[PDB]
Amino acid sequence: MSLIDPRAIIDPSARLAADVQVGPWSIVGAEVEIGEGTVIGPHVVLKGPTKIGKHNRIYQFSSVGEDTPDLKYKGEPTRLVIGDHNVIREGVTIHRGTVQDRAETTIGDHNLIMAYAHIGHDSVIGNHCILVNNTALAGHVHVDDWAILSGYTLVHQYCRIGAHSFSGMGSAIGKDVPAYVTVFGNPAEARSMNFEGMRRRGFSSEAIHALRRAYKVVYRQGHTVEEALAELAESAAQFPEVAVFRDSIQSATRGITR
Amino acid sequence: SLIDPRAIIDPSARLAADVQVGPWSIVGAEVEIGEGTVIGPHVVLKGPTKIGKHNRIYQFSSVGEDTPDLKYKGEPTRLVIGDHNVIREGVTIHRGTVQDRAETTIGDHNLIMAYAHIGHDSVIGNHCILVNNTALAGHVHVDDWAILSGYTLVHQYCRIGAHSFSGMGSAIGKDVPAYVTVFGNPAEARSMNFEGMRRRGFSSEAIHALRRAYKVVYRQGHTVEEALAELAESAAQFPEVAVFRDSIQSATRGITR
Amino acid sequence: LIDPRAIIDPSARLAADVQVGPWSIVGAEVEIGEGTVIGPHVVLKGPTKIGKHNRIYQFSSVGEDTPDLKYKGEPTRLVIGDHNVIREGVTIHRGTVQDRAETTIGDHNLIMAYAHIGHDSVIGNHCILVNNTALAGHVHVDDWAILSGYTLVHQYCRIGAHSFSGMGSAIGKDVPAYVTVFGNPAEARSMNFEGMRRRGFSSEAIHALRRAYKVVYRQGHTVEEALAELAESAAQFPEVAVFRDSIQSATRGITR
Ligand SMILES: O=C(O)CCC(=O)c1cccc2ccccc12
Ligand SMILES: O=C(O)CCC(=O)c1cccc2ccccc12
Ligand SMILES: O=C(O)CCC(=O)c1cccc2ccccc12
Ligand SMILES: O=C(O)CCC(=O)c1cccc2ccccc12
Repeated sequence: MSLIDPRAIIDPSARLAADVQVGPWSIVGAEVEIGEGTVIGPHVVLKGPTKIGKHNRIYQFSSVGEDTPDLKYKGEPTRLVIGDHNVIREGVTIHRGTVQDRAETTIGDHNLIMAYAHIGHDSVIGNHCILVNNTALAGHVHVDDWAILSGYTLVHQYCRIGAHSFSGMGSAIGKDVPAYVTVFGNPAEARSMNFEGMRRRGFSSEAIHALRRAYKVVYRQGHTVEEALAELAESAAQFPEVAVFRDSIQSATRGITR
Repeated sequence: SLIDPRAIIDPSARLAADVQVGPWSIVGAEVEIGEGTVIGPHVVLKGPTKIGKHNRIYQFSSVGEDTPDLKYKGEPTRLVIGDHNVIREGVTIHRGTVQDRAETTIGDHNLIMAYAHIGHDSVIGNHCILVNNTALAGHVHVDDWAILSGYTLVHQYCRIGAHSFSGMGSAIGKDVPAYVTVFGNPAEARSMNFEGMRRRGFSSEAIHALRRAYKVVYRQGHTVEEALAELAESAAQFPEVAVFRDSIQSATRGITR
Repeated sequence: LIDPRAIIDPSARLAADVQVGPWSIVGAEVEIGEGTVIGPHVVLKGPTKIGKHNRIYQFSSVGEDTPDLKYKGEPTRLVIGDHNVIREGVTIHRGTVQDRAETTIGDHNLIMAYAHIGHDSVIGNHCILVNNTALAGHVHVDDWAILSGYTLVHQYCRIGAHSFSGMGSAIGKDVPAYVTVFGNPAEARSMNFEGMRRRGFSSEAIHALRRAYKVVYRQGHTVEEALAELAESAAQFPEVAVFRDSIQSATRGITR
């Protein structure tokens, strides 16, 4: 399934794999590597150094592997790494790393990035995440697996979005969102847990109840987070699902969304 | 000539004789374009899609793409746009899903401003304005003359009533009755669009009957069941109040309060 | 320098070393100054002047007509100065005859991806408009202002020198010089001291502006009493005169 439209500009240092497609008026820039079966639409701008894995799909008007704009981050080389089976919709902007942080922006596998979403310098996205239309990761954002950020979710620099978490549309996130937690509003506020997400992805009823207890332990009982960690220790040893919640509290860099 | 020679026209596309297409635009398989329509440069049209007459579609617009929505599995769904519409810079419009009616529908005399998004299965009527970055998530019904201010977000299945108004940055999760003004995240009911009613030449008598109708729904501690009973009389007298009352009766997600 | 896949209207006015990328349009009555790089997939429309050492990124539409129902095809203008960065998919509309028939941008401005500069807006120098910031129309942004991501500004609002909006701010009244605003609707929080240090303000000016803020926001004064009370400090510190003038010139009212 290989088709390179001759109206595309492929840099001589660019590398295409088996069954790669590139649509008309797209740019595949110097030091861009595209893996097996990846389909690039028309009017795409790819810049490097960038590595894209297998069976990805990048839509028109997207700018993937651009430099972060503030000419105060003005160092090179900086990397973008994209895994496999990712969908990047119309007009998505993805920026490479900065030498004054990770020197890399990282995206894993099976992610859906919907139209006009922004992924800022040095962000890390895991696997099976959904960033709905116009979601903006300001920079240095960590989104763990199965997270869903609803349309127009803004995320401040350095925030961690926990596994299976959920933001409502127009949420503005200024602190870490623990794993499984649902946040709404500007500024973002914890509501409940993504119980629906746990169910759809086959979480045991015991796991789900231990996470309902785990939520109370952290949010409702007036405990210091050290007190909360010690309280969760046992349920965390029983339930890998609770340990994921505990780990997100523990590693929270400047507080949790309350 | 009127079709730029740097444009890609699929052989299966049907274009009325005076249609213009700018350079580096794509008119995909099973795209129909009616008389007097101008497609600018850098436009992607995908089908199956019917665009009517005297429309204008600006650079960087994606009209007729598949929804990324997980429940779409490549079914042969449709997009219909009527006549006299303006689609500005970078607008996205997605085709329908078979789970609903298999069609995204836009009417006539609509102004859809830059980076607006019209989600799978949405229905827009006539003379609507979607300001910059308005996003209809999917299955959204926007009735005639509705104005959605910039960065207005609309949840799946919401109904936006005729002559309604949203303030900028409004996040709508519940239905907006006809005539109602909503503001904020989450959206809150403030009043009725009296400025829009006067702009359209409504009668003093119809405006007054709608002023009183708002009070009955929103300011008398009535349940909606009770409010609907109380509106029956004035709804029987005034078509404008019938439209308001019908929008509440048809408000499946509940009404914005 | 001019990619042969670009379209340059004959009536365009490109200076010696201007670069235009592939599949970009430099339309009629579009002037571009020395050292300016037009990226690929850019649309320029005129009447428009673009100064020197500018960078305009892909999928930008610079100089389009406002879709505003009050515009009607008149030959309104867009003027951009020097050393500006206009990022991916930015929209800049030309003016209307209802105001000064001109949209204006000064020097050293950073306008990030999908930002919108509506008809008749006036941006000064060394401003940052972060991603998806929107100036609805007739918005004045004075020098060194920072508007964070998805800041929305209602028509006619003035954004004062060194002011700061937090992400998702929705501004419906003027923001005085130096003031930090957040939320929808925007509310005043504090002053932009990081901005004052970035400018090498003396601690004396920074202390005077710290005082000036309290006099306006924290001492239950009316604007007029605040303006009267600020005359001493304003006559002494130009920095405070900037604060004071920005409140004096807000006949709409100030973000509270
Ligand atoms: O069809 C898509 O939208 C994805 C791949 C693509 O853009 C493409 C690849 C090769 C040749 C083409 C000729 C015309 C239009 C698109 C293409
Ligand atoms: O279900 C929820 O809570 C929000 C739904 C939502 O954010 C969404 C979904 C799909 C496409 C969209 C496009 C634009 C804006 C929002 C969306
Ligand atoms: O709080 C912070 O750290 C971010 C401040 C902000 O709004 C921002 C800054 C830089 C790039 C961005 C891209 C998209 C959205 C927001 C931003
Ligand atoms: O807020 C006002 O002053 C007008 C209402 C509005 O939302 C608007 C109007 C025109 C262009 C716009 C561009 C971007 C965002 C908002 C607008």
